[PDB]
Amino acid sequence: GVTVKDVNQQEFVRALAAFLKKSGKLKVPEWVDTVKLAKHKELAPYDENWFYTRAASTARHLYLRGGAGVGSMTKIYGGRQRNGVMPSHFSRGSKSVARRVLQALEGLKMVEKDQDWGRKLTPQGQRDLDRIAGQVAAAKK
Amino acid sequence: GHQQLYWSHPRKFGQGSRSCRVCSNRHGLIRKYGLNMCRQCFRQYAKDIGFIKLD
Amino acid sequence: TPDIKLFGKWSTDDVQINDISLQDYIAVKEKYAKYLPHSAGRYAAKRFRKAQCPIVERLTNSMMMHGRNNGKKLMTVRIVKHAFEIIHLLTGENPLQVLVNAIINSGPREDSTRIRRQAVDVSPLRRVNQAIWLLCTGAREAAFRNIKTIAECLADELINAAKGSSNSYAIKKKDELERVAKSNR
Amino acid sequence: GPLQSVQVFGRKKTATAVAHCKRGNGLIKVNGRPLEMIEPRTLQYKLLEPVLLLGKERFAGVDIRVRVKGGGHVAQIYAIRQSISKALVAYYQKYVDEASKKEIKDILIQYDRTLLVADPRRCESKKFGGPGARARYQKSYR
Amino acid sequence: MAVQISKKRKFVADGIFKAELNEFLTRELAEDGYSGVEVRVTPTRTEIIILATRTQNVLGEKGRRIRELTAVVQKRFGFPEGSVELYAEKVATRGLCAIAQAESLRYKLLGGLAVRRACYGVLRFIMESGAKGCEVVVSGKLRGQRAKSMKFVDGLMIHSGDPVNYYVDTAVRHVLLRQGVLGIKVK
Amino acid sequence: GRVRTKTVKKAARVIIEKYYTRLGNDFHTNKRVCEEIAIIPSKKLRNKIAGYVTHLMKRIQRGPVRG
Amino acid sequence: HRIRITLTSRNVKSLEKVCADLIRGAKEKNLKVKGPVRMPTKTLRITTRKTPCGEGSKTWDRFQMRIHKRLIDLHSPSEIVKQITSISIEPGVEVEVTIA
Amino acid sequence: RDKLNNLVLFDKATYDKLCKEVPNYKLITPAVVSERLKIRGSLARAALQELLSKGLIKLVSKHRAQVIYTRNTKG
RNA sequence: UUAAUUCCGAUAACGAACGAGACUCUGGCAUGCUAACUAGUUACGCGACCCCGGUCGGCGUAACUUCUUAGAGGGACAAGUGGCGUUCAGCCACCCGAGAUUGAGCAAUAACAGGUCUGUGAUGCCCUUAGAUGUCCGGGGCUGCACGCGCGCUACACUGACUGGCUCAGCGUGUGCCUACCCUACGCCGGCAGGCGCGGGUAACCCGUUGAACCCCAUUCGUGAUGGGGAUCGGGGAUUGCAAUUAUUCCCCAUGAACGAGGAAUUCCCAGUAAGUGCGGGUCAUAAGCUUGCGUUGAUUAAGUCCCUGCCCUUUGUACACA
Ligand SMILES: [Zn+2]
Repeated sequence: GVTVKDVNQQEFVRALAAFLKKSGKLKVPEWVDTVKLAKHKELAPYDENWFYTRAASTARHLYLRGGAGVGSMTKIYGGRQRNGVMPSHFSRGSKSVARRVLQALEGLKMVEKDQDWGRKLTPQGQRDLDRIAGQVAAAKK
Repeated sequence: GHQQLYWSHPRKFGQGSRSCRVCSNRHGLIRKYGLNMCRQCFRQYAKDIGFIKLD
Repeated sequence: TPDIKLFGKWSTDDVQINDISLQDYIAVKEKYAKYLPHSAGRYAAKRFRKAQCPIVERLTNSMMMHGRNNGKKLMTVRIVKHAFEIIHLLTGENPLQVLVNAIINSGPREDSTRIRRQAVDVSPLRRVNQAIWLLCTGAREAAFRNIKTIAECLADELINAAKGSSNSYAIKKKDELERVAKSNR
Repeated sequence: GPLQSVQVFGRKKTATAVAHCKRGNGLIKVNGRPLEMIEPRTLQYKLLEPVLLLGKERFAGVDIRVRVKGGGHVAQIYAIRQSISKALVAYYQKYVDEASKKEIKDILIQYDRTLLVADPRRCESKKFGGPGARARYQKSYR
Repeated sequence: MAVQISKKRKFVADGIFKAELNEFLTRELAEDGYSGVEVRVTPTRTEIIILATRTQNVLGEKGRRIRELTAVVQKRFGFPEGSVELYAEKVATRGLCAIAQAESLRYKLLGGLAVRRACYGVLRFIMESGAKGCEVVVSGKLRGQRAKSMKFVDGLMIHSGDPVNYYVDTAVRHVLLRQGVLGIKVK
Repeated sequence: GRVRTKTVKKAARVIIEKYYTRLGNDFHTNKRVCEEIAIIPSKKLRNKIAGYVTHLMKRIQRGPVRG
Repeated sequence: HRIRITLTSRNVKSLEKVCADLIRGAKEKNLKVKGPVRMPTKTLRITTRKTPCGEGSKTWDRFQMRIHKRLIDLHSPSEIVKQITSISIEPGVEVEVTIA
Repeated sequence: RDKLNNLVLFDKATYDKLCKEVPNYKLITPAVVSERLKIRGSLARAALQELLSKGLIKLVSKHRAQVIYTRNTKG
């Protein structure tokens, strides 16, 4: 068999986003079209279905490193805070959009809440991760 | 009386709250590790505290 | 296999150097046969340690100048890797042989200086370094406010240097400096 | 057979790695992944330089587990490149005979020293009164 | 400590405590032949030893000033009754001691004595006691308006190096006249 | 500028003139002999003195030494 | 029974002598003792000015300060350990006895 | 002073030239294609995706910024 | 001869020290010694998954110091070979070897009409001394503007502009002495700003196993003072202190100029160096265009000299004399 670490993570997130588009029950609001991701970013994201990419990334990050809250999600969503003529710094991501991603993934039956915070991944979802890893392996082979 | 105007401005922030304990000057105050001591007297009695210039 | 080493898709063989002077300074043959020219450093200790550095690594390192390009070695290796593809599709022959012929053609021997002006010859290592600096400066001057990329400009400069029709920047500055040195002697 | 455990560290910079050798089938892994998804893809052949020179016969019995911490990315590449090379030299040194180890070592000596011996190149500390270590500020005249 | 403060601030507070405990006794016992104090910390007993030259002058009358200094330490810094104790010990080899000769010379030059003869007498006394080298730098004004830096250096005297900080013994004193303030650097 | 100093030159000639018998051309031989007969505080000074002793032994094996 | 005695000191050789004396005393008093667990030191850099007035060239000081930490693990009743800690104290090493 | 009138969309003569001459030239690089056809970079990339969907070009080394394509092979 | 009055040598000179050399802290390596449940490694067994075997920073306990941390010592010395030089002091190339130059501190004699009374209850003299040149409250000013310079920051783009995906650090810091002021973890409310109660730590435990920037990969643009630049300006929403306008500070929208690689002149530096690009500490009711350390990527040229600007000795007329 294969594993998601042997699977390259560039096409794995796109295949999992295609799987979540095949599912299509992950609570997409209407303010996603008008929202900006964070204050260090300038404009809106280009692709319209950019909730499912964040959901796929949150799924693989909770699969690899479980037990994470708001700060571990805002750490990966960061960049250069270009204020202007002032020298730039680092800024954290938004909290509410990651909280809505966690609420959508908790409403979907693939995770389970853990003590002292965090959403671990259930053995039912581990089978699904292994099957989609086999699907990406069969697609690349 | 004058005691009403004496305790009128609060001293709850910055150099109005804390000052040097030797020269009582509002210049060169280190708030780190609770020193509250000017840099000239710090360089003077720097060896008696335990600091030394090795490198 | 250790019998043959393919630099991307190019072996060590089919490299003929005509000039015996530049072949002693260029030490890419028989020792520095690599797959990628990436390295850490320490090629500037001895006076003649700089000649032991391979010319592909020199072409890699000499591109990054003028502040904003510092720290783009991973960029410029891929740029030169595309530049080999641009050269080979138009030329047909070996791009390594094209580059060796360009180094043979672009050598400024004599140059005057203010010490009257004393017109004297320079070192062959100085000729190689001057040729590399002139080709990188010409590529950086050509690729500015233009859609044409770094690999395309560097490929056009190497093809014009291999042709030798006063079109390349290094060939033009070589002919200009030899004209000035022939004038003031 | 018995567990042929060889643990060799590789240190060139802040990025460090520990290579663990074993008998059995040939599957080289770095924390449970092969060398095929390395970003960037430009340095794909850099870790295959010790692979292509020795051949597929030498890596048949050798499987290496690598743990990596610290540094950057290309520093981690040079760290694992030095660590698996020194672990492979120790593996051919300690268990099997010395003639094959010398035959493998004669290839690694002629090619590069970075595979075997590290250089003491670290970051020099910043000096006071300048933007960096060597450079100073601009002197204000008049 | 019961509230358990940080050990990073604990050594800083203890250094301030030792600095104030040194400075107060240096300012107070200076007329009675003060050299220094030595402390070995024991639980429930703060045993301090004032290593003093004149043991008769520091007691006053059956240790009255010592019992006053115990009350000073008890009231100012805050200690229970019986937590601190003082012991007086005589300073040995005071000829090579630089601060002991400086405090002896300061009151003599303040009251009245010859300028050159006192310096040559102290120099001859310490060279008879067995001092390797000496340095006397007297700054300030001398019987006039313009200042004049004196110098009396003879013998072996190293300046640079790392072990010199515990080789030599440096003393800085400031005499205060009614006209000016002069400085003496004994080494 | 690796010049042997006067503290090395005043010591090494006296050491060779006293213990001329217990010497050798090898560095590790007289490096441990100087540890026995002399009290050198530091390893760098010990190695400089031992290297100058081996250089004086090479001067002896070449010819006569004036000093 | 699990005793974690923490020894804090600025000096190195005095702390080494004290912990070696405690280990050699445990060997004489015949009790189970672990080795010296060497915790890493701490550094405190202070950069100040030399001149009181703001004239001339800008100077920068370099004041260094170090502190260490050792610990000795024990499996013994406290009546034996108090007799050991009562003997041979010095003002350099500070002892913190913890029984958990 | 100087302003190159780069075209936004295709024309009849430019479409006939893209159908005829582009399989005849050896090197197909988007900067040179835009310089010859006097077109914008977006349309120059979109014509390359049209040729990739048609199937008369050969992929040598693709990338986000700088693509490299050729004509149909000879041998 | 060298960074050196560092040594051979000439000898009316011999014999010493100061500065340097010498000495301390740090780095390059010692699979040889001692140690680790507030650092781990290798396996045993359980649980989950794929089709006899693999994966797990999911859990309990058997060996060990191979990683980390640090008490003790070592090696590196021109020691070996070949050339230059009185063949003396010494210098250069090469094999082998973690290194054939890591950086810093201390830094001789002598002097300035150099600064500091605006750091000092270090201080002389004069003045003030009650309607006070002392002490206290509410504001203003310290920012202010036809002009000239000093120290810094960001752009003038295609090497770039926008959006996601992927992948790493070590300095640090932190529960109170009057005194309130500390790090934040997690589930929520909201577009951001911000808010509600809540668990851990007196620290290799808690933040944290610091998913930092550049980077690489995949979409949108194409020579347009432009999507670069946000200088300039308006409206609304929040935190801090009793109290912010001349904008304390933060968030959203709108406004889109100068700037087309720079004249005379000029500053710094020579290998993990400049440079690109970040993060901690101090300044901190609010606090980084300041300063210092800690990181990542990583070049061109050079192994010479007094022609130019200074500093240090020399022979000698002496318009250079408490000089
Ligand atoms: Zn002061």
